[PDB]
Amino acid sequence: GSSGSSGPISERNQDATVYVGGLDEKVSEPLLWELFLQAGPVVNTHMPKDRVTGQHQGYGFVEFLSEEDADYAIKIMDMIKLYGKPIRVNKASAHNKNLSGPSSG
Repeated sequence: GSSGSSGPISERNQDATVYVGGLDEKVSEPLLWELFLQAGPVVNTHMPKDRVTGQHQGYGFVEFLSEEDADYAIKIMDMIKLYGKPIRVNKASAHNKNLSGPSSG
């Protein structure tokens, strides 16, 4: 399998990490991990926490082994209703799309 074709590294990456905004109170980091395994090999997850109630701040992150696995997770998990509440998904190096156009010249 392709995961064996190169050695591991400690370094974190914002293109191999996806951002997920609009999370429900029932969402957790272990949920995001196991849910995003459908796109590709998940390595790590992050959900920032509130300083008074300790709950998540309504957004999270999922990190893949490679950028091509993250770019596909953004294709299959965006505008979807996790627990009946719509999530927005993109690269953790970006926020939202600024330009658009046709599929060919």
